[PDB]
Order: sequence, then C-alpha cells, then structure tokens
Amino acid sequence: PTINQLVRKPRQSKIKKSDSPALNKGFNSKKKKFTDLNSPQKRGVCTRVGTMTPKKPNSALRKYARVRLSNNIEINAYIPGIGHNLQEHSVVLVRGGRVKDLPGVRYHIVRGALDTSGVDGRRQGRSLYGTKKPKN
Amino acid sequence: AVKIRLTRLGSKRNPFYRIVVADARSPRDGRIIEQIGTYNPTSANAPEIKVDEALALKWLNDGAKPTDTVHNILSKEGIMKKF
Amino acid sequence: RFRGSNWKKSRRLGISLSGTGKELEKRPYAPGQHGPNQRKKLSEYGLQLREKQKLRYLYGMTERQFRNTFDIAGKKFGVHGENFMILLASRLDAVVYSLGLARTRRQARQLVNHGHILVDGKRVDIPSYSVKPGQTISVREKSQKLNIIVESVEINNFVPEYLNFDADSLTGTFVRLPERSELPAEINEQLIVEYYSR
Amino acid sequence: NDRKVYVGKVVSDKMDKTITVLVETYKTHKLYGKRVKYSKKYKTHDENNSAKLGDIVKIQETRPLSATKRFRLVEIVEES
RNA sequence: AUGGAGAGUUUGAUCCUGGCUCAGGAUGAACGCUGGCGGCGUGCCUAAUACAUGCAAGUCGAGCGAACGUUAGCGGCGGACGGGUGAGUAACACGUGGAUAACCUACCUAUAAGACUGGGAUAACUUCGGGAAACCGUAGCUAAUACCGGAUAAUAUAGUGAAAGACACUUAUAGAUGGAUCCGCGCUGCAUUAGCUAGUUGGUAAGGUAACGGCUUACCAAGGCAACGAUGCAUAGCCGACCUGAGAGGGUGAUCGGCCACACUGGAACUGAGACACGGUCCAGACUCCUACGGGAGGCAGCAGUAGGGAAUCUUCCGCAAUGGGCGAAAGCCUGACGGAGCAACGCCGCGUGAGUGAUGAAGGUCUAUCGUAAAACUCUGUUAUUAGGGAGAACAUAUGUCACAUCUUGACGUACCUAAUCAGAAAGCCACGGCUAACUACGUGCCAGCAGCCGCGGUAAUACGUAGGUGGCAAGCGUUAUCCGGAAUUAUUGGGCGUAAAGCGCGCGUAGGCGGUUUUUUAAGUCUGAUGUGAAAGCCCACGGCUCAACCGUGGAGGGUCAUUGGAAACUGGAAAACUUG
Repeated sequence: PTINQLVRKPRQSKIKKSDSPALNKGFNSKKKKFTDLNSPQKRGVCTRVGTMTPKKPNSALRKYARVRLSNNIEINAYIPGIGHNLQEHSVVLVRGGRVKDLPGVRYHIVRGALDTSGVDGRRQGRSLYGTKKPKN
Repeated sequence: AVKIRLTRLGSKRNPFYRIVVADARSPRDGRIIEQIGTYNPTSANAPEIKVDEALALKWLNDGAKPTDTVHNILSKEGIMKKF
Repeated sequence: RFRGSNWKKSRRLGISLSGTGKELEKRPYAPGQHGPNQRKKLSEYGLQLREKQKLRYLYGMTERQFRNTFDIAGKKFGVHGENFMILLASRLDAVVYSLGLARTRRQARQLVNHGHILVDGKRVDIPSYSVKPGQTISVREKSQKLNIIVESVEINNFVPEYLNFDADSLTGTFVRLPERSELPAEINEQLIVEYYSR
Repeated sequence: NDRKVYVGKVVSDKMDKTITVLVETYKTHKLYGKRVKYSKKYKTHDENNSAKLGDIVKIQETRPLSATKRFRLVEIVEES
C-alpha cells in the first residue's frame, strides 16, 4: 500500500461484464454493424417454437420459444407462465433478460404487446401472461 | 454596436425584464458582465426595479441612444444630453 | 380522503385517532384471516408498516406527498422526527381539523367546500394551505359558513391550542405551527420520521 | 503586467546558436500525491553564447523574434 | 463536513470472509393497461434519411433619369442570412486570466476636412435583332451626394477625396464589433507502438497578413534525440444543465446552449463597412429529375408533408401584434428570426366526479364472523355542464412645437378571474396474493398443467399456483422497461494483502530516480499564510420578495476565489559551505 509506484504504476478496478451482451442491439444491413443501444422497447419475429424435455429441478413439463432476431444469428427465448401461445410469426414488445432457470436465453414477451393478448384462462392475475380490463 | 439584454431563471406572473449592454445583432436574451439588476414593467411589482446600471449609462458619450421603444424607462431619468 | 371503505380499521391502524370511531359493533380483534387463531406478534418492519397503517388512515398523509416537509426542514431546526408529526398536522387542515366542525374525517379538509374560504387570503375551497405563523381557515368571500360546517361551530370545545375557535368561522389559529402533543397518543417519534429515512 | 524570470540549465546545441535553457518547477499530480519533480524543454537563443557545457541562466516570455524559438533572457548563475 | 442503519450469501455449524444476484428509484424513460381535464413546457432520439414544390433579410428615397416620388435599380442593402446541430479534428475549436518588446479598423455615438472643381456612364424605357420559349447578338444609352481630373488631405519629420432638403455630403480623428496577432494552464485513451526526425536542435531570407517569426523559401553543423513517452495513435466540442456527495467533487453536458468543426459533392476568377458564400458566381462528379432534348445545375444539417425506419417520434389551423435587421429626410415592411398550438394523462402538479351518511345493515362473496358500519334512500359542494356581458394590460409615432421627449395614433388568441343557479356531470383499478420486496385464506391440483426480484414452491389440505370478496402502497394511476448515483467499505484523494482467499522475487547482478545519516548551515524562494487587488456575476456556506402556491422573474452583504504587489517566521523539499564518526 505504497504510493510512489502508484503514479509510476497504477491499479485496476474489479472485473465484471454487463448483462445480455447479444441484446440491447439492432443489427445493421446498410452499414452491416450492430448498434450499442440499451433500448427500452423492441420487437420479436418468429422462426420456430422449440422445446427441450430434460428438466430436473422442476420435474414438470413446459416448452419455450426459438425466436430469431435480426439477420442470421441464433437468438433464444422462453415463455415463463401457465399460458401456452400455440402461435408463431409474431411482432411483439420484448422483455429483456432471463427469468430464473434457463441458460443462455434472455428475451421475452410483455402482456399483450401487439401480437396477441395472452392466455385468457387468467382473470385473477390481472398482471401476468395476458390480463387486460380486470375488475379490481 | 450595443443593445439592452436581460436574465432568465424561472418566474413571471407580471411582465418582467432586466437592464444590460449586449450586442446589436441578437435577441432580447444576452450575456451580462457587470450585472446592474433587473426591471419590472408590469406596473404592479414595484419592488424589483433595483437596477444600478453604472456601466450601461456610460455609453452616453461612448455609443448609446433610446431604441426599440425603451425610452419610457429612460423618460423618468435624465442623465443624458451632455453634448 | 377515503379511497375505499374504512371502519374495519380498528385492527388495521389504531384508529383515525382524533374522534370516537366505528370500532366495536362486533369482534374487533382479528385483523384479517385469523378468526380462529392467535394475535399478531411484533417486529420493526411489521411495526413500521403498522405505523404507516396509522399514518395513511389517520390523515390523508399519503406516501410520496407528505415526507417532503420532513426532508425540506431537515435543514431547519431539530432532529426532524417529531418535527414531522408536527409537520403533518401544522396545516389549516389541522389547525381546523381538531376544531371539531367535521363529522367525516374528510370534512376538516372539506371545511371549505362552501365553508371557510379566505383566511386573510384568497378564497380557497381546498383541504390544505400553508399555515405559517398565525394562519387560519377563515371566513368565506361572499358567504360566511354553511349548514354542513357551521352546524358544528363548537361541536366539541377545548379544541387544541392554535385552534381557539372564534366562532361563526369555526376555526382558531392562535400563533404558529403546533406542538405535536395534542395529537395521536400511542405514537412515537423515531417511529414516525425515523422509520422513513432508512 | 510584466515578464517572468524563467530559469534553468543547458544540455546541448548545434551550429550558430541553436540555443536553449532547461525548464522545471515544484508541483504534483491531482490523484496520488507525491512530491515527484518534473520538467519540460524550452527555446531561447543568442549570437552563439548561451549554450552547452554550462549555461545556468534565466529566460523570458516576450516577442520571440525567432523561427519557433521564444525567449530573450540569459540572467545567469555562473560558468564552468 | 447539515457525516455512511440495504434482500439473502460456507462446507453440515457459531466463526475471519465472498461478492453476487439484487434493491428503491433517476433516465428527453415508456410499452400492453387505463385512457375526469388542464397550469405551462419540450417530441425525424426511426435515418445530421432520398424528397410534393415554393419556403429565407427585406424593401425604398423634399439628396436622382417613366406617371397623376406610383415605375425603375443606379446607390444601399443583403449575401458570411436568421435557423440546424454535435456527421468532422487530441486540435489555443472550447472557461478564465493575459506580453501586446506580435493588433487594427466605418455599423452603437459625437463628429469632422469642409461642402471647390470636374468629366460622364450604366441598370431600367431596354434602343435595334436571329430564333420552342429564353438563351443570346448590335448597341448611343438618360441620370445618380455616382461610375468619377486635380489642392493640401495623415505618419516629409514629402500622400489624395466632398455633385447638402431646408428654416446632407466626403476626412485629418475617434469611443467600439466580432474578434482576436497571440501568451498561459485550460487541452482524453491505445505500450501487441523509442536506438531519433532529416529539418531534430535553432541562428541566419528577397518576401507578408491590422500580426514577431522555418510559416514556403535563408546559410551552415546535427546526434538535437537518447530507454521519461520522440512520435505515431482511437472516440474528438467545450461550458450555466440534470440525477447527485457529508466532502473531495464525481460522472453523462440531450431540454438550454452565450463560444467554435460543419450547407449535395472537389473546388470557385470573384468578393467584402465583416469570405470562398445553406435558395450566390463557374466548372469537374451521380443523383428523383425539369428541357423542340437552350440542357437545366438542386438535395427542408432551416416549418411542414410524401415511399418509409418506425416503443411512442406532433398541428402543412394563423399571420405580424409582443424586438427592428435592412431599406428609407418620411409615412411603411419581413418574420418562415421570434410568434399564434391537435396537446403526448410525456413532466408532475391545480385540484374536480359523489354526500349528512347510516341502526351492524338482507336478499351474503376467500373463511365457512370475515373487507359488512355492504347496503338502501335521504341530503349536501361547485369544481365538471344549459348560458351569459366577457375588452387580462399598456404605451405605439417627422408636420402637433420647437438627441427629455409627445396627440385627433395599442382588442384574431382580446374572450380569461369565468363562483353559477348547479342536477348528483364517479377516482380506470393495485400487484404479487405467506415470510423478506413489505401479501389473505382457500376449493380447482393430484405431479397432469404447474408457483417463483436474490431466499424461494404443486406428488392428495400450493397460509404462492387457474380463479375468486381484498389487508401494506395507492386513485390519474396497475406489472414491467435499465442509467449512474451515497448505498457497493467490491478504488482505497479521503475508505488498499502479503505466510496463509483471488497475492512476494533464481538472485551475485543492477541505470533512472521514489525515497536518500548527526549538527550547525550559508537560502531569506516557499509553506506561517497576506497586506494588497478589495474588478461584475443572475446565485454563492445562506435566506427571501413578485406570483389563485406549483410553468414561467428578481436585492446580492458569501469579492468573483495568491486574478492588477511582493512578502517578514530559516524551525526546512528549496543558489548549498562544511564538520562527527565508533555506522
């Protein structure tokens, strides 16, 4: 803890990397290179539906979504809830980041969000997987 | 070339203004070096005319004359016509 | 004002704390979903949120609108804990809230709907004001008082200091901001405005 | 508003008065506070005189009257 | 110095830790929801996009060549224009002091040399003409306070231009304008870039910019460098702003820019009361293009709008009236500078959509007394809504009579404060629904779907889930969107380990220098601190006054932060003489 060589030679900070690096980004075609944006809002347009089986910690069954973002790369999602949207090819409002217990996926759906409304079997949630005009 | 200016931070509810010596080719708002004070031309806020223009009335023989319909404020005074 | 319904609030808050109440036409013990069971135990955060159960029903001391004078005069005099409890009831909606002209808790704020308009100032038919040294809720502009507010001229006397009703206006505003005594009993100071700063 | 008495020492020189004086000062950085001493180089000039092998002198900030050189002052300590 | 209590983290366990997820918000912060209204404000932040056009500083003269100052364009203006920004540079582009032994000038104001003498040409009227037009040819022109001899005009210590209405001209000269000729600290990162550029060192040129001078050139020697960042070199504005710390300030500097890089493009003969010029002037380029294909030259980094990319990403509603730039001895303009706004519940507020309420009150919705002091059906406020008159500010002007200055000259929004009688014209709906992040119980559910902000839940009592009456926060507000702040003491300028997390020399060796005996020290610099300069701030360590309080303005006592003077204390890092010696 000696200060001579401290202006001769400095120190570092910690070492951390931020969250969702292949997110918060809008891929170019005119100038071909991405934008570092951290946008509030964004879209999702669909390529498949997707589902993998081996689930230990829950040990029930539920699928997810394989939705591609701009212009030739693998981007993957998951539908956290009791609502099955047996759909695809949508145009939505993204939710950024991952919910607990799925590795590598960081992209999601807001309730409603211009494509569908949601799993309409919900009426008590009034704020989960599709819930609009709910008597409070 | 010299003209009058004013300051701006946040109030009105009565036509207010200020006294200063800015440039000619510019708007009502201008930079002020020797702050002399402000001016209240709302005929209601008499306690706001604390302008001590000491370097603004020294343009009499330097370069100044009533312009832009502002002679009414100088009409009450008479520190000119020295030539 | 109300924002719902209240009078189950015997076991939610303490009480509105400046009246008689609508507490016990029934079993007033169990607060919610405990009817065949024990009481509610103690904490600080259970304590803190009990405090603010007896702040947001006590008055219309709504969050994100009231702590503000606490931090505002956090540059003015004294550890602001009891300053707050005398900074949420040192208004003309409080120098006239203990004045006893209301029968709904909203009618000390609604003392001026068409009641007390111009307290040396401009007609203001509102709940609150800026109750500085000697600041009332005084007589109406083109009226004086109404049959829903002047119907309780001194509906209870001995209304606090700085609420010294010189009547037919139904308000008293003797001196200044009020010494926080003549207000809720079982309340504290470091559990009014020392729970909020975190 | 006058002109200082900037001083220093000398290092080397080339044909027909490519003269110079050293510049230095007492001061520190804003970050990690040590009394480390520091310098930068200057540009004075003579006929050929104020030069290498001992010219502890003064310098000036005036009109240079010079190519990119800047100084006219020599106020000395001594010679070798 | 108005001083730092965060959710849970260890193996199995107290214990020294270990930082994560994470918090609350604040963001030009909004998306589904929800869409009582607004005070005032900002939104090509999608793409410094290609274009539905024009759009923009503009018109005129008792001083001047058409008509009963109209009709010129000489002359003046403009042209570098308001506005648009943060495409482009590590740069005096940027905030402040500043040698001027690097500077001057008409616009703001008074003037001053005088107002003498001049010729006469050019715009229009076009005078005369070929031909898709209009592009171009003949070509006297008629004047102008002017294109314009000549006198001395001032710096020989010997430099010229003035052609005034009426009871307005050109010069010796000025205070000034952007600036700045420039000085200084302002003036970031990349060690995967040191044997240093030939001009590296600086003197020496005919030259010249209001401006010294390797600035091109003028003459010669480099080791000038030198292991210290030569140099390369990547974003390339700064600075009143905002969240903010206790304080050092610490970062982003977008509404808000006072200063500068920048107008299709490379230039550009030009020029200016201020230059290579955003609707100029020409000639090279690739663009949607206009053209008897004279060949036109235009692009909204200036309001719109079009195909758009679109989390949202706006009114072509109006036209000078809030300031006159310019033209004018004058009455007058253009505003697209500045204005008038669908307003986006974007900021948050001004407060309004129920009352006197009510005996526990029912026909009971998780539970099986709970939110039930639920209800009804009675009354209370104007404040939303039927109308109404709606004139809030404020002083404008040769001849009016003789730069202090002024009347027979200032209502699109010019109707606001709208008390106003006033019915009852509801304040969408809240999350998880246990305990922490604050929450209440359960039928559906038998692992079938499935709960879940770090902790964390359904396999036959989800005090989590599907759903259902709400208590903790709430009523213009519900879950989410992600940015740095004290918090993060996971920068350590205040607040950094050495054997052990995640950490100590292969060492004989060892340049630069960070440090670097005792005592007196010659120093009289600096610190001790300070006379001074006391040169302004709108507001400062503060507070307050105008204002239906909130959108919009102000007294500045805190001297403007060694700024216009260098100090006395030698106790010392500091021009630095030695002695002590056993270390």
